[PDB]
Amino acid sequence: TTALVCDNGSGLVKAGFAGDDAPRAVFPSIVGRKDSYVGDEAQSKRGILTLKYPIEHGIITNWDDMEKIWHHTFYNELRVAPEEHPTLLTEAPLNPKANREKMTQIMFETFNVPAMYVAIQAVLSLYASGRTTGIVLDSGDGVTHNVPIYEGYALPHAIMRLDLAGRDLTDYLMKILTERGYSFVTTAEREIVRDIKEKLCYVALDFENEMATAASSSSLEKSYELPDGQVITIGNERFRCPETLFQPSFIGMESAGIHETTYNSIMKCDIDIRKDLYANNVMSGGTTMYPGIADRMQKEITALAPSTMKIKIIAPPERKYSVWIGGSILASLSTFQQMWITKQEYDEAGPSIVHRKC
Amino acid sequence: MAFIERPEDFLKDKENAIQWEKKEAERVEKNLDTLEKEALELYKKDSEQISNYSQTRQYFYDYQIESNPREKEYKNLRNAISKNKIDKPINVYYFESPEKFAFNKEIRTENQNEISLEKFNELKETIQDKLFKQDGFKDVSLYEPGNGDEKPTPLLIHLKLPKNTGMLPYINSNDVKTLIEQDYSIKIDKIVRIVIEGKQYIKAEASIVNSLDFKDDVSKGDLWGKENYSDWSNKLTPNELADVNDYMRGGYTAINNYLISNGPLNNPNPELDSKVNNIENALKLTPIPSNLIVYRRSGPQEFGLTLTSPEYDFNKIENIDAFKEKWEGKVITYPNFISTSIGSVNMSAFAKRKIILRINIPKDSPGAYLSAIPGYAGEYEVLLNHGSKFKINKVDSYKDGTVTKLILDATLIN
Ligand SMILES: *[C@H]1O[C@H](COP(=O)(O)OP(=O)(O)OC[C@H]2O[C@@H](n3cnc4c(N)ncnc43)[C@H](O)[C@@H]2O)[C@@H](O)[C@H]1O
Ligand SMILES: Nc1ncnc2c1ncn2[C@@H]1O[C@H](COP(=O)(O)OP(=O)(O)OP(=O)(O)O)[C@@H](O)[C@H]1O
Ligand SMILES: C/C1=C/C(=O)O[C@@H]2C[C@@H](CC[C@H](C)/C=C/C=C/CC1)O[C@@](O)([C@@H]1CSC(=O)N1)C2
Ligand SMILES: [Ca+2]
Repeated sequence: TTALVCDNGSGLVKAGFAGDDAPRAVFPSIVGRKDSYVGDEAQSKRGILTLKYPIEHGIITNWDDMEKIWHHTFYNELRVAPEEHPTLLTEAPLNPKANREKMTQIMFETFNVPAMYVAIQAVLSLYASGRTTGIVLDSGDGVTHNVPIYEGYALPHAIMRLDLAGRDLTDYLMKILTERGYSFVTTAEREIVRDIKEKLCYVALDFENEMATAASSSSLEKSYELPDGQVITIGNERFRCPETLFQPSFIGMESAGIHETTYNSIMKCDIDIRKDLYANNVMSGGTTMYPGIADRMQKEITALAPSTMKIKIIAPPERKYSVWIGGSILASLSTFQQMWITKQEYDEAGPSIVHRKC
Repeated sequence: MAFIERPEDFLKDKENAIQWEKKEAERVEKNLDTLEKEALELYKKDSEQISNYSQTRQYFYDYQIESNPREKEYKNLRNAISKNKIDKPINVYYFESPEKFAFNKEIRTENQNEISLEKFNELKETIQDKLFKQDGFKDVSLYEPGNGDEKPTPLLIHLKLPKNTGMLPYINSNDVKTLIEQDYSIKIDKIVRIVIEGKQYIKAEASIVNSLDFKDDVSKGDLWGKENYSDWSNKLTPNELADVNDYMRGGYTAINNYLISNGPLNNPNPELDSKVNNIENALKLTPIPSNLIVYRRSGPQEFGLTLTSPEYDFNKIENIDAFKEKWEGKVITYPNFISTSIGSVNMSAFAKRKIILRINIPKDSPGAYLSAIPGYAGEYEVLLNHGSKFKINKVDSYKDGTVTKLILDATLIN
């Protein structure tokens, strides 16, 4: 009778109970390749094994491995029986229909849940801040999206994707630290550099200015203690790393940066709602956590929009879990209870019941 | 004296051509609303720029295209031309710069009267076995220029236009003119050396090849794709349907890096070999049902460059020269499967890519509109078979903001 919320991401699964204000479990979205290995316990047995990520750029690409993630979620992380709980799953913006159907089939036929639902991640994030209209920038470990939403409805023709997110930033930071004279190359070293990224990076308001400053000050230099006790120094790499989001050319990508995808997304929407979107730019996901990202987005969008436009970037402190929080609120709503797809409805209509959405 | 039905080619009958086209202008003026007339009048005042806009308008973001005020003129003049379709073929005449057909040197100087034999064979070797894509507004003549006519280049195009070709005869000051919007590729069937008023000219006997080119009209394109490939994932044997989806959902990287590395010869692999075979025959299932133009914004490394290569800076003219010298007129092979789109518009994911491959695909080539599958990553995508070969007919350049980008007019030769 307590509903479960499972927010399955490229890097992390966030899972818990509807009604809670935070996920009780957050663990890596990895499988080792129940003798087979998942989650935190698959990292240290790699191994006669290497790590596999079943979700790539927000999309489930291996269903066998995803069943193991989900098994691990129910039995090892939450310690519940799936037969006893309605289960809210999250999906990427523009997740293919057949993918949605397969998630539904697995929940009912493999796991035997009494009911379930698939929600769009960006929409939940928006709901978490009590909004039903706005443009979400959702940036995680594997993918980033702009999703404009109007009165609860995602507008799919205006959704902008970038296959550039947290992991690319980590990997880029590895390279430029290595160019500094360090050596960060192994899988373990990638985790360390991820931790450095999460603790010391930031987005410059003016990148070219901040690069000039870097050659002068050391008020930008910061240090970091490695597990073996070597203390390393990091300088202009602090802000060159997340600068990649605004300049994907830093990692050899020729896509629009996130300010430009935000603007593009708004321009693909009906002229009459564009001011609503400009005034409700909402950020979510771990890769939006950089100090300074909101100010920089404000400035970049201002440079692109009409001089009379009112622009507001909303970046809540909780935004690293706002998808999950959104799902927890949603699944608890009285008006949502009629929306669950029950097992009987699945029996009656099959996987394609997800598109009618009961 | 004139027959009471026009010929298909007025030849040197300048006098009947002009009088006939003068009456046609007068008839056609009765079918234009004032927006069309206004568009015509604007064209007489500002020809070069309106024509230039009509050649490259389709390469920008859908929202940039739509916000551009030059669209009104483009759309209304296009409509004026489209109204007036000829009920049988007609041949036309106009001069063209040789670099238009990728011959990037003078045939002869305007002071020379004669054209060398080697010049002639070099032109012929450059411009044959080639389909050259044409776009935009052009003024053409219904008669062959003669003594006293303006002759700005040594290259005369003598082009046959088929039935249902839109043509707009009109008057400008004291000249009778004829306006078309080019929307086809031309085949130079034969060149011959003629003389007019004491100078040698090349005369190109040319005809047209039609192809579906959706340009920025991705909705029409997508309608066309869906209504041609709806059945398509029904007709796949289950073994093919998996490998396709595997490819589609990130498998392409493994499969294509395998092909590019000559895996099947070097370190062969039977599993994904059957995958290449299955995807291929899946592409043979509903072959491309019309001649079709598709677009691909290419990564610089498809052409031996990187983001940081100084020769990827096409704002510098010599880098464009160098690129032409390397690639124009060459055939090019993709050991991998390759993705293309029905749409010409720029997109967020490739917004900064500088090299656009604009490909002619003959009817019945292997390929499929993969974007007839609901929710596929590729935007309006057409997938072409591994080992495809493309002849690069011609390289053009245009300005996207301050950045110079290239359009490679190319043909799938299998
Ligand atoms: C949105 O964006 C991605 C991928 O878009 P692409 O179509 O560029 O991906 P590709 O796999 O086509 O490009 C792979 C990279 O390798 C280069 N490439 C491709 N083919 C060759 C050959 N034959 N030789 C040398 N290099 C090649 C490309 O330049 C590119 O850098 C997808 O999700 C879309 O939906
Ligand atoms: N304080 C921080 N600063 C910068 N990056 C962070 C911070 N905290 C987490 N991250 C990054 O955010 C990413 C994880 O965020 P999240 O869980 O939203 O992504 P995901 O849902 O796993 O992936 P995706 O949404 O792309 O499928 C990781 O790359 C992580 O390094
Ligand atoms: C605190 C934490 C955050 C996190 O997001 O981890 C996720 C999951 C992780 C899985 C692989 C490793 C060995 C197993 C780790 C257990 C990790 C908990 C790690 O691979 C990431 O690190 C990648 C690589 S580096 C980066 O930028 N993304 C993202
Ligand atoms: Ca996520």
